[PDB]
Amino acid sequence: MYHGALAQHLDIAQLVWYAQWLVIWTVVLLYLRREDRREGYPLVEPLGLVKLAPEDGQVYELPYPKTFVLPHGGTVTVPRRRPETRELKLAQTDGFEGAPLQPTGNPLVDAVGPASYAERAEVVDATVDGKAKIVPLRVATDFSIAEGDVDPRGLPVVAADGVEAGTVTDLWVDRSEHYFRYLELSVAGSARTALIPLGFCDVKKDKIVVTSILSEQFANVPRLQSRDQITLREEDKVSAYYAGGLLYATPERAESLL
Amino acid sequence: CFEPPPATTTQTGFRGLSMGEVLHPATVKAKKERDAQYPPALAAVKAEGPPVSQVYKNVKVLGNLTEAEFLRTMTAITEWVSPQEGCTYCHDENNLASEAKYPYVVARRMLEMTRAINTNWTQHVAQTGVTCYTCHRGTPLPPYVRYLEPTLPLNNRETPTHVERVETRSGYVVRLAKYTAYSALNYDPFTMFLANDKRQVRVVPQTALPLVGVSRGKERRPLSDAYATFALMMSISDSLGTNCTFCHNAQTFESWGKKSTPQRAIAWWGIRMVRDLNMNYLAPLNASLPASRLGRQGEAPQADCRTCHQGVTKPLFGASRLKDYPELGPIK
Amino acid sequence: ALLSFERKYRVRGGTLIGGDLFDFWVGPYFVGFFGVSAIFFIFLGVSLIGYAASQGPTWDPFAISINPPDLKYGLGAAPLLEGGFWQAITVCALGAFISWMLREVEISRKLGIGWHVPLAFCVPIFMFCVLQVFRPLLLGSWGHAFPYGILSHLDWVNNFGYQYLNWHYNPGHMSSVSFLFVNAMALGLHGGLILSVANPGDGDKVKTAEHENQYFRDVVGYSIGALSIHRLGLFLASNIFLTGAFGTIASGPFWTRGWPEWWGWWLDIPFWS
Amino acid sequence: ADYQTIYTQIQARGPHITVSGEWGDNDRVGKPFYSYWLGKIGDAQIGPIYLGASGIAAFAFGSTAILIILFNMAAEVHFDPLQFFRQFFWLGLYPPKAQYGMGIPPLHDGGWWLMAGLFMTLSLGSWWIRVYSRARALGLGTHIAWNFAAAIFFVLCIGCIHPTLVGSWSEGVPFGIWPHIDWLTAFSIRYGNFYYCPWHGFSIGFAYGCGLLFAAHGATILAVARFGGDREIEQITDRGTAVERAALFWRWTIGFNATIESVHRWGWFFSLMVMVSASVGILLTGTFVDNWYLWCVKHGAAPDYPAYLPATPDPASLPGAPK
Ligand code: BCB
Ligand code: BCB
Ligand code: BCB
Ligand SMILES: C/C=C1/c2cc3[nH]c4c(c3C)C(=O)[C@H](C(=O)OC)c4c3nc(cc4[nH]c(cc(n2)[C@@H]1C)c(C(C)=O)c4C)[C@@H](C)[C@@H]3CCC(=O)OC/C=C(\C)CCC[C@H](C)CCC[C@@H](C)CCCC(C)C
Ligand SMILES: C/C=C1/c2cc3[nH]c4c(c3C)C(=O)[C@H](C(=O)OC)c4c3nc(cc4[nH]c(cc(n2)[C@@H]1C)c(C(C)=O)c4C)[C@@H](C)[C@@H]3CCC(=O)OC/C=C(\C)CCC[C@H](C)CCC[C@H](C)CCCC(C)C
Ligand SMILES: CC(C)=CCC/C(C)=C/CC/C(C)=C/CC/C(C)=C/CC/C(C)=C/CC/C(C)=C/CC/C(C)=C/CC1=C(C)C(=O)c2ccccc2C1=O
Ligand code: HEM
Ligand code: HEM
Ligand code: HEM
Ligand code: HEM
Ligand SMILES: CC(C)=CCC/C(C)=C/C=C/C(C)=C/C=C/C(C)=C/C=C\C=C(C)\C=C\C=C(/C)CC/C=C(\C)CCCC(C)C
Ligand SMILES: CCNc1nc(Cl)nc(N[C@](C)(C#N)CC)n1
Ligand SMILES: CCCCCCCCCCCC[N+](C)(C)[O-]
Ligand SMILES: CCCCCCCCCCCC[N+](C)(C)[O-]
Ligand SMILES: [Fe+2]
Repeated sequence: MYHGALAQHLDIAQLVWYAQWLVIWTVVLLYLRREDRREGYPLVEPLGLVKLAPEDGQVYELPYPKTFVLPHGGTVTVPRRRPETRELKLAQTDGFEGAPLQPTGNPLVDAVGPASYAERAEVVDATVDGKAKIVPLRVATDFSIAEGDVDPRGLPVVAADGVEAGTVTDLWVDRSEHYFRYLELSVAGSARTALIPLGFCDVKKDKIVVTSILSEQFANVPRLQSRDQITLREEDKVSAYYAGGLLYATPERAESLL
Repeated sequence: CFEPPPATTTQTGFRGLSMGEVLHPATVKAKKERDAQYPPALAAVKAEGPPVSQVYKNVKVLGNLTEAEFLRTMTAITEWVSPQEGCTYCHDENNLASEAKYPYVVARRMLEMTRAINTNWTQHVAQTGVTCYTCHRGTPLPPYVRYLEPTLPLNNRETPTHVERVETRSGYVVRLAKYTAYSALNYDPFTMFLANDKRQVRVVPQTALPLVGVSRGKERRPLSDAYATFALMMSISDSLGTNCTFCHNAQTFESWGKKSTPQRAIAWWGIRMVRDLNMNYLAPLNASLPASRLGRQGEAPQADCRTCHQGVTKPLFGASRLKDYPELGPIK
Repeated sequence: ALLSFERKYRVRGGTLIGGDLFDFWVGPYFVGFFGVSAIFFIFLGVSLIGYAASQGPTWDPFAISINPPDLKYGLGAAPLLEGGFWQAITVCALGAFISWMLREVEISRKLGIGWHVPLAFCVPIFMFCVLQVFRPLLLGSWGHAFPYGILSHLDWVNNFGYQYLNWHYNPGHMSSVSFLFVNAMALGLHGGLILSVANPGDGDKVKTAEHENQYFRDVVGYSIGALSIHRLGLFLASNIFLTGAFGTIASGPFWTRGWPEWWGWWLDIPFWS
Repeated sequence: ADYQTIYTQIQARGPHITVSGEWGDNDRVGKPFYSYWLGKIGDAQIGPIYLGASGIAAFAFGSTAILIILFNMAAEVHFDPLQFFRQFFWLGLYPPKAQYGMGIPPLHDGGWWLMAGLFMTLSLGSWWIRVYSRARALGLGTHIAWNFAAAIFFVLCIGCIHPTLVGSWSEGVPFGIWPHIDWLTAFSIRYGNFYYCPWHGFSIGFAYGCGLLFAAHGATILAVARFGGDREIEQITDRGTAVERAALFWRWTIGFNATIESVHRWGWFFSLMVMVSASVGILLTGTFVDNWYLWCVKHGAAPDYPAYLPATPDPASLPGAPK
């Protein structure tokens, strides 16, 4: 006789092969694939002239809502109906459902395509002890540039067009993670600062090079509402602005690379 | 630590299974040259007159040979085994029938063993056969032999370091590794497998499910048996200068038929041949050998696959003197 | 059709090649020129797979196998049924993989994000080439490449390993395995931690960046920080093949003995021999 | 090009942060010190480290295991120092070579191996507790402890439970660099080729998949570092253009997408399953399957190829074959 044999032809391992697969597709389809839908759902579409259905599939694919209780108060519940009310300066290029949109204005300031931001909270991100998390070193006094690295305060910022566009006046530090995230510059010939996320900066010894945008375009970089604070949504606006330069700073940038 | 291209590769299995030999051309050539030292056959003599059984005094094995043939054999034997030493290695200078010296009597048994291999182990040695040279390679002590413990260097013509010396306990794990293609396998496949017929090489079950009755507790072979078998195969592989797929399709080691090459059946015979020689010819010689020949437990040096093959899948690349010296077998 | 937030990102531009011609979506899928060529090759390669498989006996999925030619055909074109199908399918596979990669670049451009993913993706395409293309060229025959079959490709891996007696002692392999094992643990750690912070239990508050750093400082004495564990993971993962590639390439063209013997360079240092 | 994703162009230094445990804040020992080079591709602060009981316990047992192993290894090169250093990889501490069933093996034949195996087990236990507690102490969920548990269980499977299930200590994994490796082949050979074990395949599928997933996740976050994609907790509670872009990249490429939280679930799961699949495969092996290739052959799975060299009959089955 054999250990594991169950019937004429049928044994333990063989049955477990079936359970293994079932456990896998269950977790993937019924759990993980529904957790994947806590943002962005339900899918938006054209609308019907007459429709009345709590459309079944849109119910079935969603998990039950979860609520995060936020560290510094409040809650957030996902999924949730999170429609984009903001107007978009875009026009359909051709008619069909799959056609790309074109900006009808200045995509950089219109914030469309790679220049878009998320409708994040207009709140200042906090450290664990309640303070503003991302602040200029003018404020973040107990913070410093590590010995060995370029201090950029003083250096010229040089835009894609080869032209000096301003002068670095400060670094903003993340006091939760001890990590610089933006440079602040006095914009040339303007009475404004601009933050520029450190990822858009090639830090040289003698200058800071920014290839995302021409010097012209620094003028319209998003402005913060205060000066020593930045909100989650502002961070998004500032970051998106330069990102949009990568496709939009000049006319040929959207076109075929080669 | 590397060997430059090209590599020589063969195919020993259905395309896409990555089965076959992988050879470094320079090593092959170097072994070819070593084996090329096989002395060519002595010129053929015409058989004039009486069998030496009548003629000579103390001839047991080659008694039916005419005198000219007989002295031809004695000459070949001398150049195969004791060329540096000459006829006197085994003979009393002044009495040739004298069995005074041990090489004589040992050599008498080796004539028997040799005709045994060529007559009875046809399924292994086939029509290539062996001669004294196959093992001895021109010295009385064959260069590759085994004692009942691992020893180093493998080639006993090389001088041991301290650590290699069998008395140096600290060098044991290495004496064992160099016998099993540098593995760490803690088993000696020679004493386990080839010295005698006590152990079973096959360890893999032949049913999909565990048979009730051999599959629990002390009923079971310990897993250490599968290591040993692996050690033996590491050894056989290194001995023939080849790899597993020379013999197995690794999909199912345990299977034969299409899953095994013809050389595996031949190797199966060789395991049996080696056991016969060790148990019935070589091991008993500890009776007839000087102490200096014997190992730490009074064992005669004995044979594994390397003793003949010395790193080639066919010994001496298949060179044969069989038709040249029929004295040595096959003996009808 | 569109995620709630999608429409605003769906702008023209970003193509490597083609421009406006294929710049559009079919469903969720971006097409683009490379979408078009990805699809062409897939269709080819899959069609050949079917035709080849039909000429075989088995239609059992586990048992179907499309194999390279005998070694004798060398680096030359083999008869269709005797390696030729395999040669064709290999070209289509490469065509599909590289198309998929260049398509990813175009999607990255349109979205204004870095090109790290199509890059990370070059590593497995690279390792495919080591096995199927480079190593066979070095050894001088397509017949050393692996067969296309769910199980038969394992019989190749098996035998390839045992050609060198014990493939475990291959120092390239040892490095490769270590990266496979670290990366699997790291992904557990990184995934576990982000979930533990965002999902504390009961009704407790979502925690913070400072908490993540504290946890690993406490447990192992070092926290690599939030951006850097993503860099680490991309590194550890990629090095599974980047180091492995060397062990694969060495076997045959640069080392013909068993792998345990390679360690002789250490064991046999005469100083301690 | 974003150089930040390669390394930190300008490092910030600031006052050491401590997040308070619900206990044990006073067992954190050591002075934080900073490394400029570390700082270039990671956080610069090394240390402090929490001690604690479970940790100290873990160290105690771990070190005892290691002592037993190393002493038996030293015995093996007969306490020669230089041969020890030379032969270290080859040196091992083995389970019973003899079949004692489940009998406590003699010290020389596996007794010491069991000892070490026992202390290592307690070592892992203690460490698990540390990993679980620090989470709870810091107000965190215990996902990590639960991923680790799976890993520890696998070790128990190959070290303990499988030997127990078939009833022989001879089957456990030796301690030693090459020796623990030689076991892999001994074990695969005895049980009919682990390639043909379905759970070995699931396991590999998930291990490969962890490489796929961590390469793609890591690359995805670097690719949106410009938008603060690294700040993953607040991208969860307040979705930003970072993870909108990440998600859309994946949607446009493969047709579906995760969220920034759910992708870490996919990852945790793939990691867990490597260890879960592996254990199931070990529990079935020897207990209910003896030869995985034949089991596959029994069930129609296995490929079969033409002969290339001629089919070779088992000589042992021939008429007249010796034994
Ligand atoms: C008996 C033989 C053995 C063996 C033989 C072996 C060989 C011969 C090789 C490895 C290699 C490797 N082995 Mg070893 N191995 C490994 C682990 C590993 C891997 C880390 C490594 C790389 C795998 C690879 O090349 O992927 C390749 C994967 C590729 C190329 C994926 C390509 C994907 C493509 C880009 C996209 C695919 C698209 C699909 C068609 C799309 C489908 C569409 C659907 C999904 C929508 C472990 C963990 C162990 C253990 C625990 O024992 C082990 C044991 C052994 N290996 C045995 C001892 N191993 C390789 C290596 O690196 O050696 C150093 C190698 O060459
Ligand atoms: C050097 C060693 C190699 C190796 C060693 C290896 C082993 C030892 C094992 C596998 C296993 C597997 N391998 Mg193989 N492998 C595979 C694909 C596969 C799957 C059949 C399976 C699960 C893989 C997995 O989940 O990855 C992670 C990726 C995930 C989770 C995403 C989903 C991928 C999807 C499952 C891919 C399925 C591919 C389709 C069968 C391909 C069909 C193409 C067309 C017709 C659509 C591909 C597509 C390639 C290519 C293109 O290079 C490849 C190369 C190699 N494998 C190397 C030759 N692989 C396991 C198996 O179970 O074999 C049957 C297994 O045990
Ligand atoms: C010829 C031999 C083969 C073999 C034999 C083999 C066996 C016998 C086993 C595997 C198993 C596995 N194999 Mg296979 N294998 C694998 C890959 C894998 C893994 C996915 C999986 C083992 C899980 C693991 O990560 O262990 C590594 C992870 C570990 C060990 C977790 C440890 C956790 C622990 C808490 C850490 C503790 C560390 C502390 C520091 C301890 C310190 C203590 C001190 C005091 C001493 C690949 C990718 C390949 C290829 C490419 O060929 C392959 C080929 C083969 N394997 C050959 C067929 N494989 C396992 C399996 O899945 O079987 C079903 C299994 O048991
Ligand atoms: C070190 C880093 C690693 C790494 C990294 C990354 N991996 C990526 C990315 C990154 C970063 C992506 O961006 C890209 C992706 O989109 O992610 C979702 C991708 C992807 N990784 C897949 C499979 C996968 N990754 C493996 C391994 C690693 N990934 C390692 C671990 C393995 C292993 C281990 O076996 C597999 C099988 C696909 C799902 C997907 C390509 C789809 C495709 O290319 O579409 C184009 C092609 C098709 C849909 C079909 C083509 C069919 C051909 C023409 C006909 C068959 C050809 C033939 C060869 C079949 C042989 C079968 C036989 C062997 C049985
Ligand atoms: C699929 C997912 C997997 C996965 C998952 C996870 N893995 C985890 C976790 C998760 C989630 C944890 O949370 C836990 C952890 O903490 O992470 C930071 C852990 C861990 N995974 C380790 C090793 C590892 N994971 C492997 C594999 C996988 N992991 C698989 C792949 C492998 C493989 C690949 O072989 C390895 C080797 C350790 C680093 C760690 C345990 C430490 C321990 O258990 O400590 C036990 C304690 C000791 C050994 C003490 C002895 C040490 C000293 C220095 C010796 C001194 C000797 C001296 C004589 C004394 C003198 C004293 C003096 C004062 C006089
Ligand atoms: C219909 C047609 C012919 C159209 C023309 C257009 C066209 C070219 C279509 C292509 C159709 C084809 C060929 C489709 C095949 C799609 C493929 C290759 C699918 C493979 C899917 C697989 C198997 C993935 C394996 C990895 C896996 C387990 C993923 C699940 C989790 C996901 C989705 C991770 C990706 C993902 C990662 C990695 C993040 O880090 C991240 C971070 C923050 C937000 C989101 C994400 C995110 O989505
Ligand atoms: C060297 C060329 C050499 C000579 C010469 C030689 C001669 C020889 C004769 C003539 C006999 C017969 C003596 C008698 O009447 O019994 C004979 C027999 C044997 N020999 Fe010899 N021999 C020479 C060399 C060697 C060598 C190198 C050895 C030992 C390896 C050796 C051995 C023997 C043996 C054994 C016999 C007995 C043979 C038998 O059929 O029983 N000889 N030799
Ligand atoms: C061929 C007919 C043949 C002869 C002759 C021969 C002789 C021989 C002698 C003289 C000895 C003793 C050597 C010594 O000084 O001790 C001896 C020993 C061994 N031989 Fe031999 N041998 C002949 C054939 C063969 C063959 C075919 C093999 C290998 C299968 C072989 C092997 C050995 C071995 C082993 C020994 C024992 C160790 C030793 O005493 O040197 N011989 N042989
Ligand atoms: C290469 C290092 C190698 C491996 C591995 C290997 C394995 C192996 C196993 C697991 C067995 C056991 C089979 C069973 O349980 O039924 C086995 C058996 C034999 N082998 Fe082997 N083998 C390796 C290499 C070689 C080589 C190079 C050859 C042929 C020259 C060979 C031959 C054999 C033979 C014969 C057997 C059966 C033993 C007997 O029946 O007594 N192997 N091998
Ligand atoms: C030891 C157990 C051993 C093994 C293993 C072995 C294998 C082996 C093979 C695979 C062949 C055939 C190779 C091929 O066909 O290409 C082969 C052939 C011969 N062997 Fe052998 N052999 C082992 C041991 C021994 C010993 C100890 C001797 C010498 C006394 C010996 C001899 C030979 C001879 C001669 C041949 C050649 C046959 C031919 O066709 O040329 N073997 N061996
Ligand atoms: C007592 C009875 C009756 C029953 C007990 C049952 C029981 C719980 C048994 C458990 C058995 C187990 C768990 C066995 C497991 C074995 C396994 C999985 C071993 C695996 C691998 C082992 C390896 C790789 C070990 C190799 C050797 C070492 C790491 C050498 C140690 C070296 C050091 C750590 C260096 C120290 C110095 C350094 C800190 C600078
Ligand atoms: C911000 C999260 N920090 C963090 N995260 C992770 Cl997953 N690991 C670490 N540190 C290591 C990798 C561990 N364990 C220590 C080498 N730090
Ligand atoms: C099985 C492993 C050994 C168990 C004993 C290890 C020490 C226990 C320490 C428990 C500490 C409790 N605490 C603080 C985490 O809740
Ligand atoms: C072999 C290991 C297990 C493989 C599991 C792979 C899961 C990926 C499946 C994604 C399915 C996508 N979708 C839209 C159909 O749900
Ligand atoms: Fe992450």
